[PDB]
Amino acid sequence: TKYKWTRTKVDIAEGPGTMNMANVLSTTGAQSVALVGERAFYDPRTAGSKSRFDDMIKIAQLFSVMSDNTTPSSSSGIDKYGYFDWAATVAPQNMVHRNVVTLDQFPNLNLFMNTYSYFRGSLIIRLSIYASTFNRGRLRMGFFPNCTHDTQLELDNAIYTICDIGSDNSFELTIPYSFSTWMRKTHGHQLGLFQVEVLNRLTYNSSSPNKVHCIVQGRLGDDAKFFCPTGSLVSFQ
Amino acid sequence: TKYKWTRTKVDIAEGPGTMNMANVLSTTGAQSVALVGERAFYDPRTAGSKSRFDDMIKIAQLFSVMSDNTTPSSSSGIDKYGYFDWAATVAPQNMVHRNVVTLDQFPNLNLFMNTYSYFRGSLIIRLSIYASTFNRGRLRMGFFPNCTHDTQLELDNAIYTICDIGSDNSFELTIPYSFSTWMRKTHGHQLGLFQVEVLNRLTYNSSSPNKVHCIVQGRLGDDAKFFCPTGSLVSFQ
Amino acid sequence: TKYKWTRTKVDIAEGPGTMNMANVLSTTGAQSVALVGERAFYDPRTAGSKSRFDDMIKIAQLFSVMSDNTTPSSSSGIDKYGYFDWAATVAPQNMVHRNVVTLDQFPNLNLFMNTYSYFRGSLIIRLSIYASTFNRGRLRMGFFPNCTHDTQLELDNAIYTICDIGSDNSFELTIPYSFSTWMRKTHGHQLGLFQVEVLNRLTYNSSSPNKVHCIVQGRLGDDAKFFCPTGSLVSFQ
Amino acid sequence: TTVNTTNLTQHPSAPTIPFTPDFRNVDNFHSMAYDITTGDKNPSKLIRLDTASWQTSYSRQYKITTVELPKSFWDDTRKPAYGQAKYFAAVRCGFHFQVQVNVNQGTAGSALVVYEPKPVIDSRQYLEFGSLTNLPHVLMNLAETTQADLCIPYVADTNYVKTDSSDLGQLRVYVWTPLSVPTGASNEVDVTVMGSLLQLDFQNPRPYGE
Amino acid sequence: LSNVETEANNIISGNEVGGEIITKVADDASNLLGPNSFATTAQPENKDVVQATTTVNTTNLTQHPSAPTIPFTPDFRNVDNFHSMAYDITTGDKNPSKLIRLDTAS
Amino acid sequence: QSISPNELGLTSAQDDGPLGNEKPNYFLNFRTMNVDIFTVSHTKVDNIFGRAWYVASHDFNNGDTWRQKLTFPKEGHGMLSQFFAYFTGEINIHILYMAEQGFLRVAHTYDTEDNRKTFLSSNGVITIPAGEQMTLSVPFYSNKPLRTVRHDSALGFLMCRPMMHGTTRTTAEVYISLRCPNFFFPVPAPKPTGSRAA
Amino acid sequence: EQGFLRVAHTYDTEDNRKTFLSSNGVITIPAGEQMTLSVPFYSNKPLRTVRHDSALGFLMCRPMMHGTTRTTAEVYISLRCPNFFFPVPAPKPTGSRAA
Repeated sequence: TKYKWTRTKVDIAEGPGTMNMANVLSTTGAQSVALVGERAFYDPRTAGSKSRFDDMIKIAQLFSVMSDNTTPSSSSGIDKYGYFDWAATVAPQNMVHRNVVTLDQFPNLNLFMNTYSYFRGSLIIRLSIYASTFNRGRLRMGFFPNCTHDTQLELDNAIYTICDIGSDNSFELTIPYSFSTWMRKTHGHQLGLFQVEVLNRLTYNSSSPNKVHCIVQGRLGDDAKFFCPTGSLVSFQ
Repeated sequence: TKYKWTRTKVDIAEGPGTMNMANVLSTTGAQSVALVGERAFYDPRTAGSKSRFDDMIKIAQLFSVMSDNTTPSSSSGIDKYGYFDWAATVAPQNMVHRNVVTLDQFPNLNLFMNTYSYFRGSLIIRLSIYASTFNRGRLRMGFFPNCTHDTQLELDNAIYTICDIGSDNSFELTIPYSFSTWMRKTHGHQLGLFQVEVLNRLTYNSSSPNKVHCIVQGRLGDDAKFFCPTGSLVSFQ
Repeated sequence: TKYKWTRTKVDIAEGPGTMNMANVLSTTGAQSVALVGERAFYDPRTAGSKSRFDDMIKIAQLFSVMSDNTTPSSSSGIDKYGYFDWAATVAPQNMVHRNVVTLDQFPNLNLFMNTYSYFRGSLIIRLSIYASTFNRGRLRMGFFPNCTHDTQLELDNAIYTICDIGSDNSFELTIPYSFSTWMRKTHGHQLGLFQVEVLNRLTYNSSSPNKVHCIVQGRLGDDAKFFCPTGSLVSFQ
Repeated sequence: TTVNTTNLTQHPSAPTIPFTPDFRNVDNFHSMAYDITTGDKNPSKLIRLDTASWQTSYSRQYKITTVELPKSFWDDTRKPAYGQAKYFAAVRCGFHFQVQVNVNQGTAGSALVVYEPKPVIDSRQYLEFGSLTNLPHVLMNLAETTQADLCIPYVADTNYVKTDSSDLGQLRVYVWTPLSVPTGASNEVDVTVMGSLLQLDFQNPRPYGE
Repeated sequence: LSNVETEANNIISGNEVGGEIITKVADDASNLLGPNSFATTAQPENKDVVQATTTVNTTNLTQHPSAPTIPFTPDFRNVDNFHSMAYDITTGDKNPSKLIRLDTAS
Repeated sequence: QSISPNELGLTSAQDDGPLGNEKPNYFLNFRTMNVDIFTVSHTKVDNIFGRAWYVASHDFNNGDTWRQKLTFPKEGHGMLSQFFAYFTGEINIHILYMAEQGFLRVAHTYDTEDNRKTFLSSNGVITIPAGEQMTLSVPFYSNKPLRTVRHDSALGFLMCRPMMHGTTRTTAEVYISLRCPNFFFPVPAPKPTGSRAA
Repeated sequence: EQGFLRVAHTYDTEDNRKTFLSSNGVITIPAGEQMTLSVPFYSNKPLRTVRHDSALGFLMCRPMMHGTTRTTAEVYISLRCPNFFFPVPAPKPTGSRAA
């Protein structure tokens, strides 16, 4: 029955040892192997929804308050995060807040940076002020994309975004992606700086709240995306 | 003689260790391997019959009395399974029987649920009453597809099926497949409840049997089918 | 140089261990393997004859006397196998011989049944009587295809075949293949029964041989064939 | 045959109808124009489900008023969630919600309405709030919008759910910005939710009480 | 009887003009017609069949049959073969007739 | 239309009628919806016997060699055994060998019949090296056709010779799976085997 | 053990059994070899899976014979072509971080 026959393959560049991997996997390109068990295949159904999606960054794209104790607060007690826009601070050059910086923010971007490490994209930010309809006021928002150590009215230098409240909230200011290279590290390497600055007062009438405030929540998108995985982690959590 | 040549395959994602399985098998998709021995192949004939069939559920589909000692009885002594429809029970709201529930029934569905575990389909049931031609009577049949703890005339609530005897027997009532999910577990998880209820009497004349009775046998089909195997078992039997 | 590439085969359903068989072989379907040595190939010639043949049953198909000591005899001393048709035996219902039964017969069918075990086909038999031209006589031949324990004139029941001698010998009677199933075992399981029966005498004149006799040789064919091998053996011989 | 109950009878007599019956199906003439309704259509409509509480004792993350799982129409003493579902055991239905919170002008505070869909309410874990903000929610700014609309298609693991026992969605109103109190005005703005039910299915009968 | 059942129906369609739901006219009455129908059908159909089987030289007249009751798809034969001792068939038809011995010596 | 035992016509069954009414569950309108991929054979034959497992058996005392020939009952079988009545099929054997660290070899084949002397390698051979995988398929033949008794059982024999010896213990494993069962199966499904009389 | 022994494994489903495991499946993996299977699904009551059971299941591992020395195993997972969708995203915010 000898052809030949078959003779031969004998590459084998191997070492028939993964071969069957282990190793383990990367990057998939290894489908259901040494099949299988057996056999056919399933036929599921919704609902659910007709939501079969990759992405990922579609699940980012959701405005989420920054942590709890950011300032911190919530409770912690009150504030009642966002500090307080409350009369006394006037002097049109002041207010309070701060970044340092960063990317925690633990509204689930914690978990993203706790699995992937690299990315490119912006951190669209929202400030949302709550007060009744009577009183009104303006205030700005500084953000520097580098960034430095606090660092005063150069917040007048850099980016801006005026704020009127109002009917009705909330607000927005974006950032374009700013850095050298292309990817950035997702750990404690770098990001910018953020203040809110009272310029004119938030006034009050004799029947009024007299105290008005903020909440600030960021999200990443819609240009963004992540590159490569890593084990991290935060133990675990 | 070097081409090349052959060089190479060297996948091997392996680990040339099943490879040849062991493991063992699943799902077949492994035909006669490392062949063989050798060679040709057979050429059988009936009879027999021209009965080459898959299925399976074709071999279920056969009405089979429920066990022996169901009630139990048979003998055990008499009854003579099916209890007895015998005068004294009147009070159109009564009779006797009971499920709890289940799927044993050991007319070979024992062995099905003792190899496969999952399925969908109904349990078509038959009651068959034996009495001579003279006497007559009506009686109903309750079945709840959940089910609960006994649990009275709500048997008037749920499903029904009237019974007249008669010329001649037997009878039938079905159940549609009722449960959440899609598959159900085939072990002692759940099924319904079953009574027979005397409403009017089964009368008798001065020359007559004076005692008349039942037998009840179920079967599964024709919509049914089973999913996946399992080792079970009942030791073994 | 990574394609890909090759990645992969990785079946391997193995276990690269025969693979190259050992095991050993069955059924050939394994030709000259791990070739080879090398290379070309031969170019033979007859003679010989132009006799390249499969079969096998062509080499059976050759009339061959049954053993030596069948009766036994040859010498052993004389007889001079075939017993003797010699006057005294008259009584048209008698003669002598016997099978029990069988398939040994050791004219090389010994070796067939000593390598293969199974088959289907008949045992064409020949009786050959030797006497000079003067004297004459008739005799029959019983054979039962089951068979039993001796077992008289039911030899008149069963198969027949008359015999006249004559000018000139020899003779023949066949058997059709008779059994249940399809294959039969080739060991000591079963076969029939055989007598020769003198009905009229084999006469003699005053110048004549006065003693006349037989030889009997069987062979298998032409419908026959064998199925599967086995190690047997007769040690070895 | 009738719904869920067959009657097999062996010795009939005759239909025996009185004269030319031609029976209906109003009428009309009219008989209280309301048609028809439910169940088909009475079992599904807005309904009240809520109560009163507030002031300043609540820090922002402090819970407010949880509204119960599908059991909460059953144990409600009014509409279907009582009559028909006190018969059948199996329920599959969508959900439609209007939540009403009206304050007195001049004050501001936020309310948050989320619809957790049975995620083993586990312990929610303490930092997970945003978190809690990815869900099919609604954020009421009480300065302006006095009502809020919401629609939940239900999703649950199983393809059906036991009537009062196995549930699915649990409304929770959480406070956001504990309320501001000008001096002076009423201390309590309370809350209300009024619900409505979409095309609705009961199945799988069972005796009365269970 | 026959028309009466369809009268129960035609009542059903009486209230069917109500898509509710759908309807078929509680409770599934949509059939009170029965299965053609409370009559008769088979059982004491008697004569309800009478049978009158036959075999060589013997008739069996039986008055209350039940049913043929065959096991699966019988298709029964008539070797086979496969073969089962090639001898076919024989007699009687053909065994009863053959040469035979009848004689003796003197 | 409500059937009648001891009445017509056969062993068939029916559509069992499209009652209730509807109603909406309630009696019918049951239409099959295949959930799986669909291989669907999970209800069908072939596949299931296609899987394997069975007997985990045949330990081995070292001294000495030879055989003993073992009778494969085919059932057993005893794990997935809940399934059967009938007679036949053309096997697929799986053999495994746990022994000396790559020291030794195992020769195996079958069978047929009664007995022999003998050189076994005639009727076949399959040299399986130490610590390797369990691989064969047999076809059939005499094997007197006529199918096979069905509860012999199971008509047969395996022959196992562990060649040389490495002075330590030795162990083997035998799994079975029969593929493309002609089976039919025949005369189903008599042997009700409702034993359960376990 | 240096190429001594074998490992049989399969799953699962469900609650319990006696039993002969080889019924519900088998995958004889020889000593010192590579980590290879893919399961498909089924009853597996469809309805998807709780999501935080967890994780609805069981693996069954029998190490056959014995070689008188110690023994060790490893289990890695990867789920492919996830239908997932995923469904109801991305509720379970799991912002625990409350690590």
